[PDB]
Amino acid sequence: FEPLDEDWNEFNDINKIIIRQPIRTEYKIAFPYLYNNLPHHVHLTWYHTPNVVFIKTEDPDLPAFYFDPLINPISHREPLPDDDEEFELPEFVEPFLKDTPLYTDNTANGIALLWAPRPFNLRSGRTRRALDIPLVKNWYREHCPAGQPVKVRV
Amino acid sequence: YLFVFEWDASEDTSIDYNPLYKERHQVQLLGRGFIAGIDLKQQKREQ
Amino acid sequence: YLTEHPDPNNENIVGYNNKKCWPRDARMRLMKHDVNLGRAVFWDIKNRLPRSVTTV
Amino acid sequence: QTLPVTVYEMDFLADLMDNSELIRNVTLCGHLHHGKTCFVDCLIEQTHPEIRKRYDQDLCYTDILFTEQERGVGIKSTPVTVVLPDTKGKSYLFNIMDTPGHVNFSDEVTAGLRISDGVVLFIDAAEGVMLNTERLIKHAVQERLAVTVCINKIDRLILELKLPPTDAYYKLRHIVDEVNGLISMYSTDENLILSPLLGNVCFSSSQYSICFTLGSFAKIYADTFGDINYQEFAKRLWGDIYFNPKTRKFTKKAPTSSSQRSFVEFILEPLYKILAQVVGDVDTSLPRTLDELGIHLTKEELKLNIRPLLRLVCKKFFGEFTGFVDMCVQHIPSPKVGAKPKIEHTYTGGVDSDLGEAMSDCDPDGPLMCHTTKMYSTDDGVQFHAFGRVLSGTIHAGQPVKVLGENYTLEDEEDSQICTVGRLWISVARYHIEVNRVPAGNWVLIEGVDQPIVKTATITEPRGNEEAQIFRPLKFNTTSVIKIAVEPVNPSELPKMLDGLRKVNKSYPSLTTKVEESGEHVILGTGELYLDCVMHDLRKMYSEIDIKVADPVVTFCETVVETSSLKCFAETPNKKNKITMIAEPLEKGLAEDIENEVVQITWNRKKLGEFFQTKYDWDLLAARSIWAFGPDATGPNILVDDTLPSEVDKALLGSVKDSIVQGFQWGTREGPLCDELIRNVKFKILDAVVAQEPLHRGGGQIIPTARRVVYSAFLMATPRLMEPYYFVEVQAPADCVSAVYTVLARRRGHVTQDAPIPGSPLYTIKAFIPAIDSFGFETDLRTHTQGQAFSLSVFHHWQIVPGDPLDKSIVIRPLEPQPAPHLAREFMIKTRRRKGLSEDVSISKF
Amino acid sequence: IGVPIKVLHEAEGHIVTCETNTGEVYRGKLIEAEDNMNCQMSNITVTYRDGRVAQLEQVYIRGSKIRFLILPDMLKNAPMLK
Ligand SMILES: Nc1nc2c(ncn2[C@@H]2O[C@H](COP(=O)(O)OP(=O)(O)OP(=O)(O)O)[C@@H](O)[C@H]2O)c(=O)[nH]1
Ligand SMILES: [Mg+2]
Repeated sequence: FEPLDEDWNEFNDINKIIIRQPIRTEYKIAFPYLYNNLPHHVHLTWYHTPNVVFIKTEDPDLPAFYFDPLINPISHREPLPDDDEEFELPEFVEPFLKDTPLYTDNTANGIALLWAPRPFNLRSGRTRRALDIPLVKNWYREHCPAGQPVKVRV
Repeated sequence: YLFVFEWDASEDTSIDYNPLYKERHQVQLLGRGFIAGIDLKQQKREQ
Repeated sequence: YLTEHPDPNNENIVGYNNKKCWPRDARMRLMKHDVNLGRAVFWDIKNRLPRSVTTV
Repeated sequence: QTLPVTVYEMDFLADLMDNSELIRNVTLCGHLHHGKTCFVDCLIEQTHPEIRKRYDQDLCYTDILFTEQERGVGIKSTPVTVVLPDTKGKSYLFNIMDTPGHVNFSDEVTAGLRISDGVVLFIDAAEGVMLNTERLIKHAVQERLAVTVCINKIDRLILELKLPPTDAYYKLRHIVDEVNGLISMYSTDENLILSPLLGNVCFSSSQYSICFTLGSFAKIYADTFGDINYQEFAKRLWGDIYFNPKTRKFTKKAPTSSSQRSFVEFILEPLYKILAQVVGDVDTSLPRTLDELGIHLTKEELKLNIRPLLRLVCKKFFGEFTGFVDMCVQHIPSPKVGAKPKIEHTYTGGVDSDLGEAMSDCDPDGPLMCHTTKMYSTDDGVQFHAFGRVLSGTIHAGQPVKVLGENYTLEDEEDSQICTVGRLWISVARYHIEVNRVPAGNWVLIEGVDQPIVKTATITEPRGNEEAQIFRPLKFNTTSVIKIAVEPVNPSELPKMLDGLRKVNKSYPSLTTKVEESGEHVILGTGELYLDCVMHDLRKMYSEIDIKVADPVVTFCETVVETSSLKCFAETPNKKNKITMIAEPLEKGLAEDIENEVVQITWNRKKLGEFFQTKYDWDLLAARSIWAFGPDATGPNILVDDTLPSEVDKALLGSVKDSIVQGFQWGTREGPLCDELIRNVKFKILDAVVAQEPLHRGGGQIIPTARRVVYSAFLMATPRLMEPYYFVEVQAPADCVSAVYTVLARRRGHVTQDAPIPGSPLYTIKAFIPAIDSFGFETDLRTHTQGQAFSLSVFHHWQIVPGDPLDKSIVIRPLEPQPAPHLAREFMIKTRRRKGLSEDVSISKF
Repeated sequence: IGVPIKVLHEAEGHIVTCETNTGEVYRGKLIEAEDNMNCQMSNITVTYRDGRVAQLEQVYIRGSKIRFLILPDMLKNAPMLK
């Protein structure tokens, strides 16, 4: 972008400054008030989002809830009362929803659509006129791929 | 501490002589995620 | 100099004429002793001239 | 006054404060972003009908700052006062403090644990135990509070990992076992075993409003089917216990090979089936599932998206959050019962005094004793409000009060003032309820006492209460090492900044502002984001001017390695009395035993000496002759006597040592290298010629003399410098770990531990780094690893800088990163140049 | 369950005074109460029919013999009664 000459003081003495690692521009951008003189119209960015650990399913014949071995194995090894004080439930007591199965055919697809981009994570909405839907916006919005020429980066 | 229809090469950014930033070490995302549009067999070859 | 004209906040740094055509390692470095000495020199020269006769 | 619509009357909350048994003072804490403020949002939605979450955004009802909204992280600990019902239906009054989970704001937790009795630790079920959780378990045990653990984000075990049920049970059991291990490491109490059978561990998911213990879900069974003792049924839903459908019993042996555990069979799999039928089968089999569970919805409610519909189904199913209330009542004491260890721990002068016995009963009338720790700003920033708890008596609006500071003693009576209480509030997050009286046991917001308060204060009565002493200051969990220098842009606007510099010193507990001898204004901090918030709040709220900030540097310290070659003797300028010393370094690990209060002065010379002669194998002539440690509060520098009684009369020596200890305490700070403090040294007095006349034994002769003796003994025994080292934990995917090893290779660091997280595809990297190299480290990782790896860093220890700080033969080229032998000389010369000393110091200077 | 039992559990921890069928008045802090009126109370001032005042520190009253209880006055703003 186009832009929107300092004397030697007691304050900017380079004999007082320890030069160990070079300070860059992204240090000024991530922390706008620590390393910046005259920080006029900066905006405070988002800090951090927790790591979404969603793992994609490649085989439809596998069950929807499965120990996918990208997950690391858990290492294996309390006031438990005795069996003599016999607690007995009434006969009509059941666990909840025992007739329904644990997973169906639409379970893994329903979980995979929960982490879909807009509007594929939705199930209802309004229509949009066809010239207001960019199809290229993510592609130049993400980053530049490696090995591209100069003019494509520009 | 102290007309031209093309774009010129002097307008370029990311000309930085850093070992961390030239090789930015892109992600592959658990061997499951894919970069969109670039060919999937070619992405499985360059992993 | 600091007897008649004290400086509690070191304000004689702001307003010091300095050569901008040279780089910063080339032009005058504004250390506090040197700025106070220059203010003292110019005041001692200014005291010798009556302002009704001539003025610096 | 105007107030939002609340499910209970405010006169009920006004009348409920007068009973000190029905109150709980609870601090919620945990690691960064493990679901604290969202659980507080769920509690506010439970207590308020007109406050609801947006469909796309988090509420953050207790995040009221603009920085807390723009950054997305918690900054300041915020209180709230609510009334909640338990399982059986009894109303309780909760004072809940939301503390920020970031490590650099750990000082915001220490100010929160001074005025509370119980700790609720939130732990992510996906990530498990992290750095700040491990630090807060230690900080909650060492402050002597009861600890309960709530496991948040169990839906990530459902919708993200897609994990089998008994493996998720194994994950939860591993998390609880790690909590029990971290408790048993620090606690001496063997009765602190955490288990869900005791009602001590609660399970929760904050995003979809899920919260249950064993007892609440057993109460759900008792409300669904009936005729079930739910308190007995909840005693057998954890561990290796099995439901046998033949005899209808709970047996520890396997009925079949495919028999699941009772926690999987009764609790966890119905949760999986509810989430599965809501998410995957909303169109086909959801009305049958909702008709079986007994939940009816509107047709307009059935057209919502997946996440608000799942939150609505879990909210209509589980209902009110009674298990959290049951846990915080069963395992956290009332302020009447739990007052005695609080007075024993925090009140100076002991519990055995007259005022300690009066505060030990939480008497709502009598001596008014209050302890204020937090200072809040207004919307205008021109005045502050004090915030604390009422230990004894009832505080009133308009009453004259006596504010006592941290420098107050009964001998001095200097740090005290008489002020007038303007208003009194009880604090909710986004509004404040004004009252005219607050009894004992509650929290209180006081207007009109903010002028003598710096960090903490004690509120007493003006007339009577003559033996009132102050409470202890806040003992923080870390030490701020980052130095930054500030100046104003216009030098004429210097008294404006000096206004704001003493205002941000009030709202920030661990902030340290000072003025150097060269005129530089130095602020101490613990990290980058901390001083970023310091600069934001400072400028935008207290300065409205432009402020120049210098390059950040870390705080250095001084030490020795060898024993001095020659005895160091010096006389007073009265030329009658001489002091001679040899300086030596301490053994490995004793400094930390001083710092962590294992070794203590004030002891009556027996157990003290037996510790030295038992563990570190000190002689009896050496253990019985130690006198003092550090500058000020017990710094790890030690005064030792070696004067034999055959040559030096100890009855005359015992009169001058009251001046020697002042000499040492004032000489062990601002040492001769670069005016800093000492680390890991002992100071051994060998010869002493003591004056006979009392006028030659003045302190003005001998205290700068002993200062010069200290300085000579330090300069002769090969002096070195020490720098702070940070502990770093890196959370990264399976391939970015090598990139982390690549990045840490250039900042003089080393990786100590690389451990796979059980139950998660992420790894943990535990390493050490120099704090002077840790500027921009997080940005380097989050740029080189595409933002995937995340890292947090805390202060850990001190180590010796390589190089000679006295080698004048080394020439230093400016503006260049110097290699390893040049480091100590560069650091020492540049700190002397910055602080304003001479360009060198000599061996024969003192 | 009914409304007065929720009010009885609401008054736990406070000082109530109960009169039973034997004409004896027991005043003190209510510790525990159940669905039925079995009341565990502590620090009890005891008034008999003739007028003797006693100090009994732990009392457990069966709910069958109770005429009535007397509750604190600030329960009119309790949520179940509104
Ligand atoms: N999956 C899931 N995410 C959650 C849950 N609870 C909170 N989160 C999300 O995690 C992120 C952080 O939640 P916060 O409550 O802001 O985290 P925090 O603990 O307040 O962080 P601090 O500011 O350190 O207190 C937000 O996006 C939340 O929506 C939960 O139960 N499940
Ligand atoms: Mg938070």
